[PDB]
Amino acid sequence: IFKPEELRQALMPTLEALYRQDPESLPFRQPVDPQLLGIPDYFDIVKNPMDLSTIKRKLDTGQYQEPWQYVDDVWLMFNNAWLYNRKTSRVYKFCSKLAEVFEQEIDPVMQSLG
Ligand SMILES: CC(=O)N1CCc2c(c(N3CCCc4cc(-c5cnn(C)c5)c(C(F)F)cc43)nn2[C@H]2CCOC2)C1
Repeated sequence: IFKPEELRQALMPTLEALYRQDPESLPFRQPVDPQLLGIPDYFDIVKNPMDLSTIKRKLDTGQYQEPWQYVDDVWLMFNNAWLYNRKTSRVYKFCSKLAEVFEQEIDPVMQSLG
């Protein structure tokens, strides 16, 4: 059993580490808006959207009961971006950098949470 504030204290720094990447977190800060961006095929390809603002809200509102549920949403965000965007694109390469940072930050936190 993990208490909400235990999860918030342990995991929020790992989310802040992603937000600190600039420009690399910029495409991920808010839900993808396909009409605004001019990419109307987005939801044909990405069935379960996820982004940093949604993860932050979930962490602030106790929606994660175990740390793996948070890890899963971060990875869903990355997998969506590697699925949708081309390998040469900014968003894909920025996703790869966020995945590197997240891997580095989450490991000691998972060890601490036991
Ligand atoms: C995560 C995902 O799959 N998305 C889908 C594709 C996408 C996203 C963004 N978004 C989201 C809005 C904020 C944003 C900001 C930047 C940005 C601003 N300043 N800097 C230095 C970078 C970039 C840029 F990296 F492309 C992209 C995006 N655009 N697109 C393409 C549409 C036109 O072009 C690329 C989201």
